[PDB]
Amino acid sequence: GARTWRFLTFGLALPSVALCTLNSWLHSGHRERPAFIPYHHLRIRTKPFSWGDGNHTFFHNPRVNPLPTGYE
Amino acid sequence: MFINRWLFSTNHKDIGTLYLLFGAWAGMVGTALSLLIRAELGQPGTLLGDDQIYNVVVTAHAFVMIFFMVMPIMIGGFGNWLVPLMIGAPDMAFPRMNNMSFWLLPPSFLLLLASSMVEAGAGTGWTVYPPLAGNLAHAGASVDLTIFSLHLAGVSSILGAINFITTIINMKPPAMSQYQTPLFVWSVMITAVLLLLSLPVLAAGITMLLTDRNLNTTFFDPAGGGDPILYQHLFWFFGHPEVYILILPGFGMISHIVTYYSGKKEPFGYMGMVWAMMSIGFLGFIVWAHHMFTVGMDVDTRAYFTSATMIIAIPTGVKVFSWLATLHGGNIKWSPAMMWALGFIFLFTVGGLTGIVLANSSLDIVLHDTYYVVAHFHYVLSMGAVFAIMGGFVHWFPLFSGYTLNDTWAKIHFAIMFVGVNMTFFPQHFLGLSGMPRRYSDYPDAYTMWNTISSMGSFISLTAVMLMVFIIWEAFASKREVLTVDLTTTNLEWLNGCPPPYHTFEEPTYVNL
Amino acid sequence: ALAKPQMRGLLARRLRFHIVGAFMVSLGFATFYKFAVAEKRKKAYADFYRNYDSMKDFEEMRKAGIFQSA
Amino acid sequence: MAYPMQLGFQDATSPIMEELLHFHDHTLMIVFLISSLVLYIISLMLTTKLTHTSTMDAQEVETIWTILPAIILILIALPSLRILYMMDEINNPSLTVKTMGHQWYWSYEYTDYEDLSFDSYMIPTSELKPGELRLLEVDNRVVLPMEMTIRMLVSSEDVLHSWAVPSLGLKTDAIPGRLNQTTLMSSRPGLYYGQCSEICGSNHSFMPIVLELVPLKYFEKWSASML
Amino acid sequence: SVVKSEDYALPSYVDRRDYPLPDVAHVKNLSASQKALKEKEKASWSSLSIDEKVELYRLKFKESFAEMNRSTNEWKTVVGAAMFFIGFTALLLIWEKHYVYGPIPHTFEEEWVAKQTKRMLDMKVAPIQGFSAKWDYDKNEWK
Amino acid sequence: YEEGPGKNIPFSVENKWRLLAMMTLFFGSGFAAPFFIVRHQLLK
Amino acid sequence: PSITNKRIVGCICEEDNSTVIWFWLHKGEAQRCPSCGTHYKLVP
Amino acid sequence: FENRVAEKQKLFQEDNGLPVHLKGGATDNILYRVTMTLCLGGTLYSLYCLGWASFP
Amino acid sequence: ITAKPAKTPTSPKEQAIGLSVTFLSFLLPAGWVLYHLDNY
Amino acid sequence: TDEEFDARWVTYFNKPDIDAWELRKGMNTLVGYDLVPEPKIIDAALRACRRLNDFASAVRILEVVKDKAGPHKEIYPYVIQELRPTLNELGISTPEELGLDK
Amino acid sequence: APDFHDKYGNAVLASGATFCVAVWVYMATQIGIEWNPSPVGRVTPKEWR
Ligand code: HEA
Ligand code: HEA
Ligand SMILES: CCCCC/C=C/C/C=C/C/C=C/C/C=C\CCCC(=O)O[C@H](COC(=O)CCCCCCCCCCCCCCCCC)COP(=O)(O)OCCN
Ligand SMILES: CCCCCC/C=C\CCCCCCCCCC(=O)O[C@H](COC(=O)CCCCCCCCCCCCCCC)COP(=O)(O)OC[C@@H](O)CO
Ligand SMILES: CCCCCCCCCCO[C@@H]1O[C@H](CO)[C@@H](O[C@H]2O[C@H](CO)[C@@H](O)[C@H](O)[C@H]2O)[C@H](O)[C@H]1O
Ligand SMILES: CCCCCCCCCCO[C@@H]1O[C@H](CO)[C@@H](O[C@H]2O[C@H](CO)[C@@H](O)[C@H](O)[C@H]2O)[C@H](O)[C@H]1O
Ligand SMILES: CCCCCCCCCCO[C@@H]1O[C@H](CO)[C@@H](O[C@H]2O[C@H](CO)[C@@H](O)[C@H](O)[C@H]2O)[C@H](O)[C@H]1O
Ligand SMILES: C[C@H](CCC(=O)O)[C@H]1CC[C@H]2[C@@H]3[C@H](O)C[C@@H]4C[C@H](O)CC[C@]4(C)[C@H]3C[C@H](O)[C@]12C
Ligand SMILES: C[C@H](CCC(=O)O)[C@H]1CC[C@H]2[C@@H]3[C@H](O)C[C@@H]4C[C@H](O)CC[C@]4(C)[C@H]3C[C@H](O)[C@]12C
Ligand code: CUA
Ligand SMILES: [Cu+2]
Ligand SMILES: [Mg+2]
Ligand code: NA
Ligand SMILES: [Zn+2]
Repeated sequence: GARTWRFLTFGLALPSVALCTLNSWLHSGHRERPAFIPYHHLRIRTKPFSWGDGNHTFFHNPRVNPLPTGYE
Repeated sequence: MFINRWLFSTNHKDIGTLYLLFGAWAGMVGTALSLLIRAELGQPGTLLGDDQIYNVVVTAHAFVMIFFMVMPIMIGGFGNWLVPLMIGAPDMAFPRMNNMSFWLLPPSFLLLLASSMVEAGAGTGWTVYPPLAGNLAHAGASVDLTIFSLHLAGVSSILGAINFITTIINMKPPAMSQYQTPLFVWSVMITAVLLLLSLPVLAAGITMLLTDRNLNTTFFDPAGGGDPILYQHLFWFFGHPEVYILILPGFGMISHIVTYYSGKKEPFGYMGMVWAMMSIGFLGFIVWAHHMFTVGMDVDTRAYFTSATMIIAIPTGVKVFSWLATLHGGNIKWSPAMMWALGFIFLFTVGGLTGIVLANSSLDIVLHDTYYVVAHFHYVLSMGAVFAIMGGFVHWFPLFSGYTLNDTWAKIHFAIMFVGVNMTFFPQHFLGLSGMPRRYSDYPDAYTMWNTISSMGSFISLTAVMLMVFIIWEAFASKREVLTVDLTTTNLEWLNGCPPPYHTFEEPTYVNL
Repeated sequence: ALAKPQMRGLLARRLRFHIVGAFMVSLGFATFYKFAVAEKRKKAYADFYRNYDSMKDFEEMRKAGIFQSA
Repeated sequence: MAYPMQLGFQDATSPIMEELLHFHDHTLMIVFLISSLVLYIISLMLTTKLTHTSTMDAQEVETIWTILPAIILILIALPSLRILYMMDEINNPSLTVKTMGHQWYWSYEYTDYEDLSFDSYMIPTSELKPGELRLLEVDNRVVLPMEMTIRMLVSSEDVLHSWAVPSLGLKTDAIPGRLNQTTLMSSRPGLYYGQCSEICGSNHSFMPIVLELVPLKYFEKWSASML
Repeated sequence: SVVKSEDYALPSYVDRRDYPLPDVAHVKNLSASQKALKEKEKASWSSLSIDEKVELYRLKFKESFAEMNRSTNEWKTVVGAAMFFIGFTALLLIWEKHYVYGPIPHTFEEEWVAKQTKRMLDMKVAPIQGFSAKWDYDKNEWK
Repeated sequence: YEEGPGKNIPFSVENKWRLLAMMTLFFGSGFAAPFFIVRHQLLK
Repeated sequence: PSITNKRIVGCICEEDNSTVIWFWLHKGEAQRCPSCGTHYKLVP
Repeated sequence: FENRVAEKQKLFQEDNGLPVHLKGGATDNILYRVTMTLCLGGTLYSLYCLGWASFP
Repeated sequence: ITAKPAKTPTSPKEQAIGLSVTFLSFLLPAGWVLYHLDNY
Repeated sequence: TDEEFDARWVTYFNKPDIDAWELRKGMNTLVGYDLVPEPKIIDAALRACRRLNDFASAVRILEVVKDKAGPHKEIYPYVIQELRPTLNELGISTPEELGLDK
Repeated sequence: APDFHDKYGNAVLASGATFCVAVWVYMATQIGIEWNPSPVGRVTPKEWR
């Protein structure tokens, strides 16, 4: 019945979400970025991207995404 | 006629009565074992022998108290008597299979007493860890007899769980939803689901122990690539749910007793109480490795088991506060059953809170395998499960028998048992913090005062148990027949009189939508 | 003639008064416990180790004859 | 070691044991408060002739009943898990010592440099020297350097045992086929006692642990003398 | 009014302060004078005597509120009997000490304890709070 | 089958002294058993 | 309906009440639920 | 084969007061007596075996 | 609860006998074993 | 609101043809609430007892007013004061006047 | 009319209390039980070496 599925929604499902939200909001501080190494299997550029200067990924984050030549 | 009625029963009430008789006898065995423990520890030195005879007594104490006293009384006895009556059902779904759940227990008990009589007994602890429980360190039949005892008790409870779940789901009045069944009925359905899922895993683990002992398997033997710690995971995957199995029906009886003696038609926050019991049942499956904080698991695993274990305090707190809110505004009747229930609320709370201390893996390093654990579990078992049993017994004895107890004697019994259990277990906290290990026949001299006081406590509890036998005798001896019972409008189990006829609800209740 | 007394909500009024009473007490006990147990323990350990001389402690033990190795 | 009429933990010998004492004080204050509040509320519910027996609305009050306990558990969990991870932190030990559990005695191996090993048995009650402790003394103590990070590795050659020293905050299970690690650092010289902490048969009560904590120079000379 | 076991399914009488008007009268059967009293009750209650009003109350109800709510001396019997059985328990413990327990170990002898106490102070057992902390090493006495 | 007080049980309560004897044997045998098991284990 | 002169009624006085009110309904004049006053009449 | 369920319905509904485990006739009594004799006799033998195994 | 008076009243003397017999049924057999432990 | 609650209960007991079952249902329901009923409610219940020729239930209603006040000893004598005109008019003796407080 | 508690309560409370205290004091002090109290403020330490 609707009563049972509402009981599961508020008594189990949303409490789970609240606990995982608390878990996440406790491990949410920025990780220490690793030394840049210009590995040939990463930062692939076979064709320029069709936006910006051609060299930045779509959701480029300056803090954690280095370019082929290193961190900005 | 006697054989047809008592050996061939298909009647939920008579089977309930057989379980209560079995459990009461088991409680006397478990009490005697508890007094041998405390006689050994009541002065420094050795009374009986070395740790083997001592741990045979400790192991048997636990198995008898858990498998032959608490589970048969709560589930087999109160569950069979009350569940059909509380839902207006004419019997259990499988009334003949019900009788086999009962008749498996005398043989189970016989195998346990055989374990103790052959060779040097099973001095393993109730956990039966290898390699001490293996065929080198426990050569001979004792551990195999213990395993087979557990197999028969396991089948008894699995078939009983199938019976209760089916009865509670399928045999209510057609207008009655699950959200119109009494809390005791919910407490038995949830306990039955825990049994159905947990006991097969125990069965698998003790079967592996049996084959390591007799068929040259090496599940738990490093020489064959096995791991003693795998046994611990399988055992505790069952063992944590088992403690919720031991308390849940007690929570259900406490809800009924507090409601009744508060003069209320209903417990406070019914849906919260259902939510709390289902939450405890679920969380009880994902916490087992809090029994293994010293075995060498990874830190992140210890962090998870600490956190998941503490979460159980939230639903449990809702129940404690809901019991207090049921008392609030009551016309309080200070019956013996009410005294048991009020002692339950307080003493269960203390033992729950020492459980929360133990849930902290860092602190559990120092408390594990110490008397602090023994203090925790005797607050929740010897003052929680037992207080719920005694409350339920004095409340429903007149329903089952048609006779009244002497209330003054029952209040005397409560007062003696309250003093004895607190004198026994409160000082064990001090012994645990200061480092006294579990499963010791003797202790360094520093631990003498608290062990002396604890043993004196156990003798006060013995005096309560002896008086209880006399109180039951006096009730049957005097034959005061029940006339009227209050609050039948919200306590259906009383509405067919005391005792109810052999067949009740031949014509079912009328409930419209 | 007698004055009209409060006749409604007497149980609720008693509950409200005493639950606030229990909260205020809980705060008094926590302050007491902080003082008599928790801080006393931190100060006992801090004061013991502030000028503690582990070599002098060892020398006293050695001279008392407690050790297998010294 | 424990002393007569002791109520709480043995005094801390290691910084982690100090941390566990302050964490226990914090937790026990909470246990005392909740225990007290429940007893007080029982007593308040039971001490009035005023009644209210009609249906009572639950939802408002159930918010308090869940949120306050959730906050209290977070206040326990935070320092609990800080200490868990502090014990797990990388430290660089100066020394590794192994202990093997047996029915019913401990063996010790110090094999960083030389093959030093010996057995450690309980002193029988009839052979105690005046002043010595029943069930706690051993013939051969575990001599160790004070004020140094030591790696202790624990196993068994038969059934389960458990190697415990309460004043250092230590308890590590001794499992055949498994090498369990813990770290030991004593702030002080002295004698520190523990007892086997896993049921292991007939003489489980009678296989204790005695650490003897001394300056490095004394430990080195003892080591040499034990070869 | 005689209450029968075989009446369990019928409305019954209760004295409960939370159920002041129960489902039946305490007394259902009326004598000739009680029938005349119920007829008189249909006229002005001012014309009933105090005795007639009490008789009408006692036909309707068994106990008054004052009677049903009364205190009892039961606590004396419960506390006294509990103390008797706790005292009896001490007899069992005396029996156990006399006939079951042998001597305790020689480590409890007064001279052993005096020497063990000094050795515990020499190894500075619990020097921060528990034990050696309570000894004055300067004055050679307990603080 | 007999119904009612004292009839819905596998033991008789017709005579309170015969009942005392039966209850003594029943609870007494459960309490005694562990002492006699310990005696048995000590006598090997 | 009943095959005898009395039957137990359970009254769920309002939709989704968790509390059921139980009473014997006897042959004769309609009786009322003691919680909500709903009328019930036995038809043997 | 032929459908003889109606003849078995008549036999098992006969108003003779027999419990269902004996209602097929004399063969049920025999198989009941064999079963109960093996169970009770086997249980006595298991008790003798415990007696034996309880001593060295 | 209400109840009839006892159909077979148990006098104080009868209660003292029942209580005495009950206690002895627990205490004598255990007592016999514990008294004889040294002999075992 | 308080006035609306009190008006509902006055109306309940004032129904001219109120029956014995309704009188009991009313008082047994009313004493479940966290209050001592206002004199105007008690007045209407006592007049219902009169229409039902039930002197005993009128006395019992006065007892349950005292009981609902618990330790607040000032409430009952206040309510009796307010009811004196009705008690005099209907010839209702208090439990105290009948010795039913002993 | 006076019940068991009215007639005997005072005597049961006084006798039970007196008996309980007397027998527990005798058990605790007169039969050689070793309580092993704290030596602190009680025991004069004595040379052991
Ligand atoms: C009925 C039996 C029972 C019950 C219900 C419990 C309930 C709990 N137990 Fe326990 N336990 C045992 C029986 C039981 N236990 C046994 C037998 C062992 C030993 C097994 C062996 O080794 O032999 C043991 C061992 C055991 C351990 C292992 C310790 C060790 O071996 O080192 C731990 C670890 O976390 C644990 C914790 C808990 C917790 C957190 C609860 C929780 O469910 C308690 C929750 C209750 C409350 C918290 C109280 C009420 C709540 C409130 C009033 C709300 C407010 C509270 C807070 C904000 C904290 N118990
Ligand atoms: C339900 C479970 C339960 C109960 C009730 C008890 C009750 C008691 N327990 Fe025990 N105990 C355990 C489960 C239980 N125990 C477990 C699981 C262990 C661990 C085993 C292991 O380490 O492997 C243990 C271990 C244990 C130890 C630790 C041993 C060691 O580590 O060396 C001690 C020490 O004092 C002890 C003592 C007692 C005492 C004195 C009682 C007393 O309180 C008992 C008093 C008597 C009763 C409470 C009456 C019982 C009877 C009834 C209720 C019958 C009712 C009759 C009717 C309803 C008709 N038990
Ligand atoms: C937030 C939740 C999810 C959001 C979904 C995506 C948002 C934008 C685009 C939507 C379409 C998505 C479909 C999958 C296609 C490819 C890439 C999308 C995945 C994405 O969004 O990936 C991004 C790259 O997007 C890129 O390249 C840019 C992508 C934009 C152009 C893509 C063009 C290609 C389209 C292919 C169409 C094929 C359709 C098939 C039809 C089949 C019928 C038979 C990742 O960012 P990044 O900076 O590299 O790394 C993060 C560093 N901090
Ligand atoms: C080392 C050796 C140890 C082994 C111990 C062995 C234990 C016991 C011996 C087993 C003897 C079994 C005899 C047959 C039992 C049949 C049960 C049955 O079939 O029970 C049915 C109900 O269970 C149902 O359906 C569904 C459930 C049917 C279950 C069947 C029996 C299972 C037996 C063992 C189960 C263990 C579980 C394994 C998982 C761990 C029928 O219920 P009744 O109440 O009879 O009738 C109701 C009437 O309306 C029918 O007309
Ligand atoms: C260490 C744990 C020890 C537990 C101690 C147990 C104490 C035993 C109490 C028995 O004493 C009686 O208790 C009654 C209740 O049981 C009281 O009822 C009286 O008081 C109540 C009001 O509080 C009312 O409900 C009753 O109507 C009224 O008669 C009665 O006067 C009193 O003598
Ligand atoms: C209807 C009720 C139930 C009927 C109960 C029947 C009980 C009688 C069984 C006969 O007893 C047998 O005796 C043999 C001795 O003659 C044993 O042989 C075995 O033990 C021998 C001991 O010498 C060895 O030869 C071997 O292990 C092996 O042959 C065997 O264990 C045992 O069963
Ligand atoms: C944990 C549960 C047990 C708690 C303690 C039990 C309390 C004791 C009850 C009395 O038990 C008896 O004590 C007698 C001694 O007082 C014993 O007689 C023994 O001692 C007598 C006196 O020396 C001799 O005359 C007898 O022959 C001899 O058997 C007797 O056998 C034994 O049954
Ligand atoms: C929705 C469900 C059933 C309601 C009903 O149909 O009667 C109710 C019953 C118990 C309720 C829960 C319990 O009261 C415990 C929690 C209380 C908090 O205030 C909200 C979340 C919380 C987890 C509740 C969510 C939801 O309201 C639950 C789960
Ligand atoms: C002839 C007989 C008719 C059955 C009937 O309707 O009574 C038939 C119907 C289906 C047959 C069975 C099925 O055809 C399947 C099997 C086929 C094999 O070749 C013989 C055995 C076998 C198991 C058959 C035995 C028997 O001949 C059955 C049972
Ligand atoms: Cu080794 Cu216990
Ligand atoms: Cu657990
Ligand atoms: Mg362990
Ligand atoms: Na001992
Ligand atoms: Zn209704």
